[PDB]
Amino acid sequence: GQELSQHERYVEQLKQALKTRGVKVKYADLLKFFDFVKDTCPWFPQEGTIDIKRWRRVGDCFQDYYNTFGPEKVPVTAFSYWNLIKELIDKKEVNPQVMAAVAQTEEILKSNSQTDLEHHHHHH
Repeated sequence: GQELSQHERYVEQLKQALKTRGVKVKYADLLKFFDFVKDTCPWFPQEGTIDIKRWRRVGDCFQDYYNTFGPEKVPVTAFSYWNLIKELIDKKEVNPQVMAAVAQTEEILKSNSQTDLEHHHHHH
């Protein structure tokens, strides 16, 4: 939704918080970096949050196909992204996306309809 503003910040921020690691931020970077994730939007196409598990999926999927092209350049800077993002989530001040993201884990017995044990139960 309107939260889209988050991306605008993430792009400028993440890139900034990156330069600190010794990285560079060029316009050509937005075209590729933006088009890269946008491809499969691994950041959760629903909430658009950060995901470590999914991140690996896109990482191996891109690295695998990219490798087939026997690339010599193989930019290592990508290593910094994983390291930064890895700890980036640790932040609790993450946009509300936290509540919409938590969707990752849900009570298997939230309702009676659930096959598992009902939400309400009694025991001696």
